[PDB]
Amino acid sequence: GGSPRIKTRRSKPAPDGFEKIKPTLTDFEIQLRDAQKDKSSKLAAKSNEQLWEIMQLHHQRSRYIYTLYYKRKAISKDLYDWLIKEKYADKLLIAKWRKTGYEKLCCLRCIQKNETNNGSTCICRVPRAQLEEEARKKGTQVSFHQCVHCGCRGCASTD
Ligand SMILES: [Zn+2]
Ligand SMILES: [Zn+2]
Ligand SMILES: [Zn+2]
Repeated sequence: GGSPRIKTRRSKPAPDGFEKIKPTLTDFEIQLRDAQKDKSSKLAAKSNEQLWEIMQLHHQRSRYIYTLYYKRKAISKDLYDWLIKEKYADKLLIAKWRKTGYEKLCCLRCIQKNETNNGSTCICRVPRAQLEEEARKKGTQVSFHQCVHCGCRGCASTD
């Protein structure tokens, strides 16, 4: 080779407990590397689907840490918190699922709306009955299925 190849950012060290889940997290880099490599090499057909597999991998990460910290109980809040702060799982996403009314949720920035200045939500969060009303209100038609943000087929819990 000739030059080294390592560039990561860390703040606090992880407790020995991290060794129990050290190789499983490394496997995600090989899967993310396939979609991450397509963005720089070979990028003509099938592109949005490649990124959906990357943001979708985040769900398996929270389920892996959630399955061992909330069910297996084989880890301590310090390691579980060190992972949430060093890019491992997502507390805001696991919190939205624990809340009430979040049965059809796919991501964190793909199902949120505001009522103060502007609205930043995704169409997949809105069911078809709500989307159909918009067409009748503007004298037009409508027909959504999946959103471009991730690989979701329209998720709506209200309807
Ligand atoms: Zn989504
Ligand atoms: Zn969406
Ligand atoms: Zn969705």
